[PDB]
Order: sequence, then structure tokens, then C-alpha cells
Amino acid sequence: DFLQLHRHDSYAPPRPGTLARWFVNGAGYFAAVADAILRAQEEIFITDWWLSPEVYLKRPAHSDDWRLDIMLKRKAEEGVRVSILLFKEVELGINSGYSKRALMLLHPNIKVMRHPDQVTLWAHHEKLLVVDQVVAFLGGLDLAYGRWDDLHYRLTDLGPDLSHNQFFWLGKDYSNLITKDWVQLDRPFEDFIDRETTPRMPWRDVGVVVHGLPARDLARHFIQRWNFTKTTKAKYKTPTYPYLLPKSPGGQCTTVQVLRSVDRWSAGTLENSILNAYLHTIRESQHFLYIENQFFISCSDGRTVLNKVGDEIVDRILKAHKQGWCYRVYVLLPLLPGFEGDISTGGGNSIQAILHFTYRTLCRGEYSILHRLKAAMGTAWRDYISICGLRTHGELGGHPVSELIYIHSKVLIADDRTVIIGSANINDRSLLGKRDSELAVLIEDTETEPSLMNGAEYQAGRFALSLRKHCFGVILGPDLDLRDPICDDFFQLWQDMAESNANIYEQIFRCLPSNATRSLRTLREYVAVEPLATVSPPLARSELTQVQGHLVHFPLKFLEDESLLGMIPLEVWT
Repeated sequence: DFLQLHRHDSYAPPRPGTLARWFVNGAGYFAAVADAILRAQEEIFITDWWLSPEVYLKRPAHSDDWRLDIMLKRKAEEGVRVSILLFKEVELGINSGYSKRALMLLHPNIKVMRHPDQVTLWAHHEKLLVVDQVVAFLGGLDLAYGRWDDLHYRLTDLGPDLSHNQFFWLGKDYSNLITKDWVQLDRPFEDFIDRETTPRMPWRDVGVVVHGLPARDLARHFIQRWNFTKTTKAKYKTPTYPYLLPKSPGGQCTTVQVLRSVDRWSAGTLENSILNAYLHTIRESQHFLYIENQFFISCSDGRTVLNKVGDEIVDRILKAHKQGWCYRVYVLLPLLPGFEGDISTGGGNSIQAILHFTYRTLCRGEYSILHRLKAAMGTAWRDYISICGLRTHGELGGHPVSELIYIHSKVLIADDRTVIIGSANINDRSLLGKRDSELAVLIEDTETEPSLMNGAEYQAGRFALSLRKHCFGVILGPDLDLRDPICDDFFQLWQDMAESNANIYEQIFRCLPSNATRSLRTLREYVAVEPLATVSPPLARSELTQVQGHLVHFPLKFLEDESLLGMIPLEVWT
């Protein structure tokens, strides 16, 4: 199975008959992770870009039960060997030193290695937990603060002996990473933003659990990285860090293939099979793509942006337009990048740098998707691609408040039949292989159910259709017909709701980003106006009843008059 590369040049072959189950949001994912830890008998393997030891896997907490570090300590006390690989930041505020020391203190059977020790731009980004080399969790969710959430996407959490606790996010877990970055992680149960005045930011993400052969394949990636990391410095070469060896509930039978991005620096071998699977899946798609991703930085110029995901999307749309076939691309992006900054004053240079490359993919310049579509078909591009974000509202301090829903997912769905779930963002950092290390699974359905595709009967895949309908249903908010994802009536309904919700949120909250602020000049005057939410809470509440779902148009004109791009290498942002 591992003497030679496979489909998409992956180290692992496709695995038919694999039981797999998807998760939307951290609540179900973290609870299933907890259940799997509890039943571990031999080994637990964990990779994290950030691991918060005191995070709770089930909420709300009333004791030390379900706290990550306590759960791992008890399993280690039972004889389970826990092996953990953490990213070593440049003291970023993730504080891997605190995580390492806390985990190593728990029990002698828990071993942690950090990497890299050299200065580099790139990171270990994959999120993985494997139990007994037979059950594997992956996706966009780190076992970290701020990640737990559910369909309620709560903006508030108002209700150390925890017996009477009612909070869902204790201490550092209550957070809004755009308002303020994490500080003082060695004080896990102390707030660092004002619960009474400062809404948290909802976190949307996608995970998956796979059983059997793909879980063993994922264990083999962990083992390869573990044994490679042993050789990186003298402390890790000793038997204190043992050589690891491959061991030769709602799940759907599928065909699953593991994919990864790794390089010499990260694993001692080269692979970019996530990128390969993305390009092949887009090229071979026949009806639609649904893309929910934290980043959308693509369209190659051969110099500053290299990955061709955006280029394959353009070619696929142009091909469908040339042949006269119905084809839709849904892109769901976070309305603002997840960096600390004040968007009312422009957002700061980190936010603006990401915004620059985001709009470069979307609609600004010769390489953008919309410029190349407009060139071939003019205004008809709106028939083939819709770019949206998510927003919600609640109440705090006696008046409505609003916040974007942070899309941290890294998922693609094609044709209601194929799904890619992993850690890889759509940017060069995740996809080129040479930069950040990443994991993903390509999930192809072999079992189907009768559905619709532009009005015709269509055998859709069970795993993909259930996931796609769950995304659409949450995003759109009973009598909605979600069977057909590309027919004219539904696509119009999608665009109408995205525009209607965006207009209402702008009328009530004057929230940013917005097409109303195309320069920093106009932004300065725009934010000096008090929004209706606080001027007249009753009038604001009445208008907010017309919102349905969370879908909002992604404003394509925000700060379009500014350049948005000093000595940091540009590849930091791509």
C-alpha cells in the first residue's frame, strides 16, 4: 500500500467501504472526540496547530469531566500511550511552550514534541486525532479556545467550582479573535474580554471522522512525522520519545482517500496531493461546486500567487458557458479575515494584506475570476458564481448586536457526490506542499439516493447530499425546497436572500465590510454615524424580523479605491 504513490499522487490509496461521518461546527466534533478518547485501549495520536489543554470537549462544564487534559491523563493512567505533535510558533500567541509543559506534566505515558526549531515562515497546520490507529478525526478544528460552537451561533454567554456553571465558553474560551487576540493562556479560566459588553464571534467549521483503513493511513502520516521529528534534535532522539510503528454512530459507507501537503522540512518527503485532488475534482465536476473556506487566494501569475484552483474554476465555468449547460459555483467566505484589527479604521495591515489577495482572486485585476468571466460573457457571470459570507444577530445591553459568523471550514462539495474535508485553506501556504503541512480526505459516495439536478432525476451521493443539505439548511434558515441545488428558481432564491439579508444588516447595523465604503476617505465619515441598532432598538428589532438565515452577499467593492498592500515577504500572506 505504501511502496509507491497512488491516485492524485497521494501516499495513500483510495479505501472503498469506509465508514465516514461529517461534522459541522465544533459541538458534535469535540463530543465525538471525547467519546473516542474514552474508549482508547492502546494509543492516541494528536496533531494540532494549537492545543489548549484546559478546553472542554462537552458543554457546559460542571466538573473536570470532559476537560481535554484530564481525559488524556486518565487514559494514560490506564496504560494508553498518548503521542502529540504541536506546532512551535515564534513567540504568535498560541504559546506552545505552555501546552507542551502542561501535557508532559500530566502522566509519564504522554509525550509531546514541538516543531520546527529553526526560523521559518511555515507551520504544521494539520488537525488530527487518531485512536488505536482505527478511528481518525480531521478537518479544520483544533482542540483550542474559540472553536466550540453549534447551530445557535451564540453572540452572548451570560447564563473555580464549576458545579453551578452555566457558561458555554469559560474564561479564555469566550473570545472574538478580531476584537482581541488571546493573551495570558496560563490563566485559562479568566476572561480577557468583557462578557457583559463584548460579543463573542461565532465559529463555523467542518470536521470528519473515518474508520478502518483510512484511519490507519492517517496514523501512518502521524508515525512518519513523529519518527522524522525524533531525528531533528538530540533531545528527541532518545528513547524518552519512542519510535512509533504502524499497526498492520451515524457513519455512511463511502470511498475515502487520504491526502496531504508535506515537504522535506515538515516530514522528510514531498507531496501535494490535496492540491491535485482539488484541481481534478473541479475539472471533472459536472453540475456545481460548493466551497466553504477560510481563505480564497488563488489565480496564478507564476510569481506571487502560484496555485491554480481559481484558474480551474474559471476554465470550468467558461466551459459550461460555451456548451450552454447549467453550472453553479457557491463560494462561502468569512466576511473579514481572522486577525486582530479595527475594521472601522481600515482593519490594519494584516487584515488589508489578506483582503488584497482575497479581492485579487475575486474581482480586482487581470487574474481575478470575475474579470476573466466578464471578458468572455459580460454581466452573465452572475449566472455561474455567487460569493457570500455569513452574519447573525442577537441582543446585548438592551439592544441588538451583530457579528459575522467566522467561516473557518476548509470544505469542497462537487455534484452532490464528492466531498473534500481537511485543514487546507485555498492559498499557496496550504496547497503547494512546500509550505505548511496539511491533511485532507477525499470522500466519494458509492451509495446514492434519488434527488434532483436542474429538474431532472439525479442519483446523489448519501454522504455528500446530507452534508450539502445541512449546509444549505442552516445557511438559509422549513418550507424551503433544497433538493435541487442548481435550478434557476433555487439559484435566484439564494441570490435574493443573500442580497436581502445584506441590505437589512447594513440598514440596522451599518456593519463592515460594505459596498458603501469604497475608500478610507468615505469609511472615515461612514463609521462616525450611530447605527439604528442603538438609536432605536425597537425599530431595529422590527426590521430584523425580515432576516432569514445567515446568508449575506460578500461585498465586492469594499475599499476598492485603496491599494491594500512592508518588508515581510509577500508569501507570508498567500
